[PDB]
Amino acid sequence: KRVEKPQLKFKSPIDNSESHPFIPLLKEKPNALKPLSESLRLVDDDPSHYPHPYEYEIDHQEYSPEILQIREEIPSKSWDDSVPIWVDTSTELESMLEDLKNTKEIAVDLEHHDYRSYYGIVCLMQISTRERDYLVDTLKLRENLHILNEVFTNPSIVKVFHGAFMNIIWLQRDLGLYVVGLFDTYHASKAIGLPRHSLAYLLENFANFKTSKKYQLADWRIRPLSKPMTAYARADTHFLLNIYDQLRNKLIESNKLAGVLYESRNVAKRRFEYSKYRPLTPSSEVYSPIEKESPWKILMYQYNIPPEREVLVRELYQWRDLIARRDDESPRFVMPNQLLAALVAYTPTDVIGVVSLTNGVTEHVRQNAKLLANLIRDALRNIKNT
Repeated sequence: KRVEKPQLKFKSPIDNSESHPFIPLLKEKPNALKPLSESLRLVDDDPSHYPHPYEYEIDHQEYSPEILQIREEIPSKSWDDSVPIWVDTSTELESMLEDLKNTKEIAVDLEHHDYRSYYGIVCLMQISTRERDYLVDTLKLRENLHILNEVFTNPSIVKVFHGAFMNIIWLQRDLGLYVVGLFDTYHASKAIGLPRHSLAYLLENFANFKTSKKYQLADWRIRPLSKPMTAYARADTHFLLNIYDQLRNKLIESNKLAGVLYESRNVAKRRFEYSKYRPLTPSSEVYSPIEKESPWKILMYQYNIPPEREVLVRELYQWRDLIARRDDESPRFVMPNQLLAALVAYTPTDVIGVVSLTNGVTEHVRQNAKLLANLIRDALRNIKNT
């Protein structure tokens, strides 16, 4: 089935130019120890960038006293005692905010899609309280979701994530949301020393819930959500707060709870920045999209491409990236590396040669077949001549 691109309906439209470092979308700072203005000042190269607006809060805000005590475990609600709450209007979101205000702890997760978007888009957000599960349309509510900062940056309310390492970045980038009061069960599992540290492992073992493999590979932009996708999304957070109870208590017992909160604070402090503006020195502290050695080299060796073609290979890499940025698509939607490898290996020099490649071609390659053939012809002419 055809899925229209939801970015088209975004209020602020998508900018892949990377003209300037990432600017936090945050316009209000609840639960502040430091003025937002003082947070929003740019930093000089040392590259230039904005700092984490809640950095001070994460470092110096005090955890809720409840997280500190051994406390008996509160089981997850019976799956069938309730329906997941679908949140896609301004109103439903506001009602949800009021509910979240009344918790001491909540479970959060997201679904992210990167095939039909250059950087990616957050398609769903899952939030569970002790009582209910919420499923939030982050496509339709992109420009509204910031109000959750009231609860997400409230340090007296624990936010439970399993492996928040990327989700922290994505909350920032798309919804302008930050987390103060994070507990990451991934780090908890690690400190405990469990044989596995996946959500799947925890769900099977503390919740007896069997996950089907491959649904986070599904296309989460589609509306409405399929019933299995609804359930698997709900499942991500439905069970997590109990898991937190059990892991927290053992951490308290094992003398390792302080260590997990530190790790969780390091996860929370993670900042979203563009790859051009990435840090000079490698760090788990910052994530940027690209930060490595030139991927064409593997691809030439892998498809056994003659050594003379680095520039052809590199030229295709640049075009694909530029075109992906222009049309707001992943590079693999534009042209999988394997198709790229096919173009370089077989060097078709006319439209028919490009399109009739044994691989078959993508929509972008069909549309730009003449350009691609010209790009290739020049390399063949230039390889001979030069």
